[PDB]
Amino acid sequence: DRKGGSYSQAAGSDSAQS
Amino acid sequence: EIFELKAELNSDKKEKKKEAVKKVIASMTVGKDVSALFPDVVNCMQTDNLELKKLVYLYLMNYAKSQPDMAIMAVNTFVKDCEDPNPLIRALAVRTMGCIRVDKITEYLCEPLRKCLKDEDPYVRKTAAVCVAKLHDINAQLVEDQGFLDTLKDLISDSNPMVVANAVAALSEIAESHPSSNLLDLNPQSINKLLTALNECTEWGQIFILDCLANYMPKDDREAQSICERVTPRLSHANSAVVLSAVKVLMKFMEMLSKDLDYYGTLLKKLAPPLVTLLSAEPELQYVALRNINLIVQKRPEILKHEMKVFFVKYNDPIYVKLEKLDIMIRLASQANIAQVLAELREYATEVDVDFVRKAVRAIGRCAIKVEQSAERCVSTLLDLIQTKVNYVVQEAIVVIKDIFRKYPNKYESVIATLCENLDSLDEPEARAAMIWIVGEYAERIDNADELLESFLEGFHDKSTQVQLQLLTAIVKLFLKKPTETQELVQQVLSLATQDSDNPDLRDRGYIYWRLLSTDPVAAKEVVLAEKPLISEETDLIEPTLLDELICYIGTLASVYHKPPSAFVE
Amino acid sequence: PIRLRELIRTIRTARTQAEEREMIQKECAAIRSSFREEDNTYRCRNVAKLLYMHMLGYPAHFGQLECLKLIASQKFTDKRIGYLGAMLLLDERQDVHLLMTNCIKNDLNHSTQFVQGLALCTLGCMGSSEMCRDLAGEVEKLLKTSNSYLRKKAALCAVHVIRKVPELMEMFLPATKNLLNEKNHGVLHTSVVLLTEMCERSPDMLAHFRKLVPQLVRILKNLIMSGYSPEHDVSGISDPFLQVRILRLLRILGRNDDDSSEAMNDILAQVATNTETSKNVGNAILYETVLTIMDIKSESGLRVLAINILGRFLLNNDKNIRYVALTSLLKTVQTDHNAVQRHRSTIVDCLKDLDVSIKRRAMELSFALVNGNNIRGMMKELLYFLDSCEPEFKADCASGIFLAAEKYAPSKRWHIDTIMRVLTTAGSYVRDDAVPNLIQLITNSVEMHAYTVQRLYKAILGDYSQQPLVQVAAWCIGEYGDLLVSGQCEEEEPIQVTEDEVLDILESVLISNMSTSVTRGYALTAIMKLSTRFTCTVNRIKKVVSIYGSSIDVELQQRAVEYNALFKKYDHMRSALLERMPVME
Amino acid sequence: MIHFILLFSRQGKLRLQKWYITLPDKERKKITREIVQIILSRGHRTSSFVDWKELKLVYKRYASLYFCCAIENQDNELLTLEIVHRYVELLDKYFGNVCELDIIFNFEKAYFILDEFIIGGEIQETSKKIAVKAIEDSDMLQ
Amino acid sequence: SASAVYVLDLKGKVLICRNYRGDVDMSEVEHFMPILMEKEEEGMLSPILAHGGVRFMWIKHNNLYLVATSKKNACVSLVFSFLYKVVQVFSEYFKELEEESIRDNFVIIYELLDELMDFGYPQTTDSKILQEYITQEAPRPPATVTNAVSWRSEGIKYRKNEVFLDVIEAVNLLVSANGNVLRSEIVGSIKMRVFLSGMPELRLGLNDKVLFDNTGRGKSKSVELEDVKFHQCVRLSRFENDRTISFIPPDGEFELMSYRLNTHVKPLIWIESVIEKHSHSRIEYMVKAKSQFKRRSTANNVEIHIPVPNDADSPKFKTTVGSVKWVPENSEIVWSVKSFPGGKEYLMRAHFGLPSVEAEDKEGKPPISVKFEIPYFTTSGIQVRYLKIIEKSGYQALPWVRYITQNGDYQLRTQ
Amino acid sequence: KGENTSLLHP
Repeated sequence: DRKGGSYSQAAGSDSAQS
Repeated sequence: EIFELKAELNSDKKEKKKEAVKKVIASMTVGKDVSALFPDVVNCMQTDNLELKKLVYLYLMNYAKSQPDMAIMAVNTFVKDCEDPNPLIRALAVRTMGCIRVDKITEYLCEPLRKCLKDEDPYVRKTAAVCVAKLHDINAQLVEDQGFLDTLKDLISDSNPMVVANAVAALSEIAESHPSSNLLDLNPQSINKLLTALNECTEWGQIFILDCLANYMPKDDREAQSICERVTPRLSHANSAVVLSAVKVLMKFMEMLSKDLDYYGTLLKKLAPPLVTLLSAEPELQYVALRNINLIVQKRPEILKHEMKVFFVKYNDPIYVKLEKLDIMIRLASQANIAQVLAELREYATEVDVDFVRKAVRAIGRCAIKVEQSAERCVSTLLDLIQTKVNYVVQEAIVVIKDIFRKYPNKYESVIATLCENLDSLDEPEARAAMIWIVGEYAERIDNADELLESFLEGFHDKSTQVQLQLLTAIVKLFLKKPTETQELVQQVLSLATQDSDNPDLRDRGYIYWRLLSTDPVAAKEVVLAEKPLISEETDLIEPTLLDELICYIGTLASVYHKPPSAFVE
Repeated sequence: PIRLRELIRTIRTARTQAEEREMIQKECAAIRSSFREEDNTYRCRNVAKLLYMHMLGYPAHFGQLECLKLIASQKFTDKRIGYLGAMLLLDERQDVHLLMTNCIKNDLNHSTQFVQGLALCTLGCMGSSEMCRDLAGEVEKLLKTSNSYLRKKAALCAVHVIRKVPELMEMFLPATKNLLNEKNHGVLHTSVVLLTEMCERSPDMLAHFRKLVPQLVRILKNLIMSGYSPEHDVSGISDPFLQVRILRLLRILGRNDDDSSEAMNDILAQVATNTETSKNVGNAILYETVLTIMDIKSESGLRVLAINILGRFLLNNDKNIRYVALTSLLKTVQTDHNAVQRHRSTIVDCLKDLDVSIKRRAMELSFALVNGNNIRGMMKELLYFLDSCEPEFKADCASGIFLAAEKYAPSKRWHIDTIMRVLTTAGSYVRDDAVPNLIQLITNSVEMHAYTVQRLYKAILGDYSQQPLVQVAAWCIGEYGDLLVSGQCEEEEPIQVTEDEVLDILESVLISNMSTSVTRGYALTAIMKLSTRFTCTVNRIKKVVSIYGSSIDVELQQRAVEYNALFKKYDHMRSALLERMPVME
Repeated sequence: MIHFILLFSRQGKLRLQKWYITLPDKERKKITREIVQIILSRGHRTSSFVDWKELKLVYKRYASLYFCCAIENQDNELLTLEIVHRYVELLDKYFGNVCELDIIFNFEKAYFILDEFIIGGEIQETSKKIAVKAIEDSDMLQ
Repeated sequence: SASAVYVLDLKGKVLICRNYRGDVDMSEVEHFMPILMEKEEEGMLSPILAHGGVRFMWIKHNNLYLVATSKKNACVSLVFSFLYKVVQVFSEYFKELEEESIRDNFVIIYELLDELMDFGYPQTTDSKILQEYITQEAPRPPATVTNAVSWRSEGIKYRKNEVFLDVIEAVNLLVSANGNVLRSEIVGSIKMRVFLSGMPELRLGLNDKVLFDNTGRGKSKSVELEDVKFHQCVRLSRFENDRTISFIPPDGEFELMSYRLNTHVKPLIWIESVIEKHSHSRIEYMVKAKSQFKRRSTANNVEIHIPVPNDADSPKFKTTVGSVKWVPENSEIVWSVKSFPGGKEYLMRAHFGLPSVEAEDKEGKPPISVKFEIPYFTTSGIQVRYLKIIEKSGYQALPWVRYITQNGDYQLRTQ
Repeated sequence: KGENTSLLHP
């Protein structure tokens, strides 16, 4: 773990925007 | 020491030569005159090691002016190094050639400069442009004879966009010192080419690219609109200098822009976020941002109409930053944020900075004078400051009250009683003269004006010239208004200022007052106690000619100093 | 209990100013926490740390009660710490020494000699107006003691009380009677100092103190004869402080009497030739003897010897010796003024000396040596010195030149020319207070006005940034507009004054940014007076006055409004109040 | 008498301070700063005599730490220098090879010696051995 | 257009200087120290000095003043930017900013200074580019500087493509003594530590209010940043055209975007301060802190600094949650809290005496500031949509990012 | 250093 918010996975783009 | 260093330098050992060079560099950095060893290091100059070559070049540059005669044994080495296959070596040689302040050294370096002008390496091209600019600065005639202007101009329309920006900066610097004859101005195709390479230029090259547009004057709305559209993306750059240059370019272009067109409105809307971002820069750049905002405030004051919260001086803000914030708030003060300004002034009046307190008091007084809707609020704030029991605060409040009385004394009769007994024992000439003038002009709501003036008449003959004149004027006004209780006071004042007063102006004023009193006391009311016209306050806005000139000169030393560029350079 | 040495080492270990301030704040917080508990064991270390912090520039307001508590303690170290705190952080304006009066009174009768001496020294160093009133009786009681180590302390306390309270010297007249036979050098020096202080405070004791002149002469002769002594013999001079005190008493004793000077004439003559000025002590003794001879009604031979000694010391290359010689010459300016004229070359050379103090002394000597015959000759030297003087001496040189011109000016025309040259060259170095004096001098002189008016007009159109010169020119124009321009009512031949350049210059000065509100007022007054003084430029100044009536300054706006009202409603009465001001000394 | 006597180092650090005239703390600090600036901005051929504020500002430092005196214009200048030399010799005798480091550590001892030597700006101990003996006796008390 | 840039010291000694134009003599640096001393003693000291016709602009560094003397009316902003770039390069190359490294790396320092700028015009400013050509422990200049892409070095190879993002939030609240917040602005910080193979071009996508409105999705929680500053690698053309955040990520930690907008929400921590200070008798500290943040968010390492009296001594603390320590150097008591869950209410009761002697001069009323830092909290509500990582070779990236909320200019005006 | 040196060197 790490202080200041755990790292989270990010997407590649907005899949709902086509 | 010196002998051992010379012996080590005159040896054939590379490690010993490197150690001697390092010792000489350390001595020079520590403050040791190593110029006497420059001729010894001249022989140990052509070395294969790049580290030793850089140190030798630095020593020659630092020992070139000191020993110009000994610098004549380096032209061959510079010529040999100018053709080095390594681009770093060629760039270092080009930089050293232009950094040598030798009149006879640059003459023999014209051929290497011409050879390196067409260097294919972008770093080599930038070094050649820098060397050409340095030679032109040192010898404009030599640069003109070498014909480097054509090469510099053609460098802009080439590849190596950082090299193009370096060449453009060099050409601008040459033209900056030029007398404006044969300028390097370009047509709209040149501006478009620079804008195309603006997005590919580096942070340093962006400033150079934007500097060229600052001199070009747009002539068409379409060209101005295109320039504004191109410079709009520059406002989203992390570089503070690049953002400032873009803002200056936009302000310059707005001079020919049409207010009817929506381009001006869009530029004004997009400029506020840029100003807010710049206001939160580093403390060193905070003063520059404040100066730029003040310079552009007089041009487009409606751009930052709603920018008032950011103008507040932070607790940890520097004294210069606090002063700039106070000046911005005073220039941006409005009736909409009048309450916020008054609250900030009251909060700013509780600080421990005497200069800061005086500046806050002056800003509050200026805001009260400029906006008559807050005259009551300003009077209440001044009364609270006086009641705070602060000597400097009391003096500032007295000065503000005196200024307001001369500006808006129609409804200032409600503070005479409060100011009548307000710890008048202060001997400050600025506050004492203001109080005396207020008492003399407002000697109607105070029934003890003669008694109050009696205490100030003990040392009238030795108080001050301005203080004595103010006291005499107040006594004359009291005698003209109510001479029953001041008949003897007027005579005493005339005797003190006429016989015991050796001041020329004060003596003349006393004689004139005595003559007026002895000629027609009734006429003195219409002559001395006359209704003065409206006081013409000094406008803080700069002249329109200076404002237009200051718009082009954005980010320079003149903007911070608020002086013309020709009035600050030596 | 942090020791003072540990605090000093910690302070020396700190490099940053902020770090040093933080360490000092932590130490002060620790000291305050220790004091708040009424700690008395490690009070000495806390007191030493607080004294070091106060000397370093740290606040010590909270450390005031601790010193008072330690003063009333019993430990010798604690008593010394309290005395040091009272002497350092305790003063008359502090107001915390009022409670220390009881402690001093209790310690005044203490049997211990170190405690009593420390208390006396603290009282002398921190003498107050009210402390001496309640402690005057105690000081006089100890003045009659036979303790040699305490006689000097009692004399110092009495002298401090007399200096702080001159009305309390009446109680010390019989205490010091019959005290010229003290064998100890310190006791005799203290008695001599007390007698000198009593004589200087009031002249009533001069006659009573003048009877002991033979005793002082005998003591000085005995000290001179006993030139060898392990104690007080430094650099070959035995009891140099005692000799200096004796010389000062002789100079101040019988300064206006012949009997006192005659009695000490032999002693002064012996000292002037039996003393060697090779060392600093000998030079100081010789200078003191010369000063005493000059300040007293000494013989012609004594004055000649003093003049020769001063001349010899003037040629000395030592900076201190040169400064002492210059000070002696300045002091002996009125006395032996004719003999001081032989050092005119030395005085002139001292102005170019590379010593600021030496240059100032030479300038002062030159200013004091200016007479009614060398004033004209010295005027060129003074002007050259002012032109090529230091920035701190240019104003002083200009003031001295103006004073010499006003006091011993050879002629009004020459004095006027010198004043004009000083104003033109002084620029911003001319004092503003000297402007009223120059105006009064110009008003008093009524014979040279056309040339002076022309010179002022010429110097005003060239430059206007000089506040004193500008004010003087404006005053001269206002006083003699009728004489500066002759026949300027209408168009005439091209002359220096055309009746229009003066108005333009006045308007430029009034509207110029180089106005301090004093020169602007003088210019406005001159313009108003020129309405009746000058009849050529009329109907034009009224518009300027009306426009100038709305000035930002309250006084300037009121003056402009009054001028406009007078021009618009009292045109016929303008000349009724434009009479020339009276001229008085 | 001596209005104020202060010992200051060459770098500006003050090692001693003894003022016989009651002045405000801010005023005293300003006066000390001005005196340090004048001494720090003075050459070696200035005669060691300065007439600042009508006071005989005599500066004469025999080492890195310098000393200053402020006396009225009523006595000879050589007397102040002689007194300063005598005080320096007495301090050296009392301590022994006095250095800058020892002065900071011996601030209390130096202050006590100065108080026992001169009180109120006037000379109190003309002799050199009697004052040393008295100082030693006072120190031995505890 | 500074004539010469030099590095000074705390004692006025110049650690290192390098003339660029030669129009300003090196002896003018000596007069800079007396001018600075006079300005500080009179309050007229400014970073941009002026020695006659030559201006000596100086910046206060960690141990020395970065004095950059200039002669003509050069670009002050450009000089400041060059000084900041030089400071950043020195910090990257040397971890310590003091006299220890100034005289220890002079051989490489001189080369770096020479390569950085020539004739007063900076040329090299990339830390990685400078380290690839100038080292303290030489080949031809890299083609990255000559090429257009000077912020993404080509040819980088890594075993794994992992990028660590950091959603840094700065909560600045300016609460006046009357209890009303005057300046309440939150400045975003999108810093990503990209460590992959090659030179991928990041395609930034987030829940931006402007982007949502343009795409027609302006109905959900969208972050409306008043001021958004892109990084050097970020292309301004795409952002101006359609808000497309397309740029080459840097090799390492870099700041891509930094949001900056005003905050109209209640403060995360509500602090009520009571000053029951007696007249030279005692002092009362009625400090009550209320957590306005969500209960699911905990403020880690919260340090609410309460300025205590300058001369106060013997203080007693009566608190409920969180240890209170009085630092004599800071002259204040900081309400240090290890973990502060949202909605927590901490009450403190300070009690200390005061000296009998009153202070000679006033000390002022410094504002009370807290050092709360609650991570994993998104107060602004801006959610990142996706990060378009595209490489010519083709690889699967696994970017990571963490949202951190801290207290910035959260100062509360004292009573 | 220069501080350990004797004030009078005696």
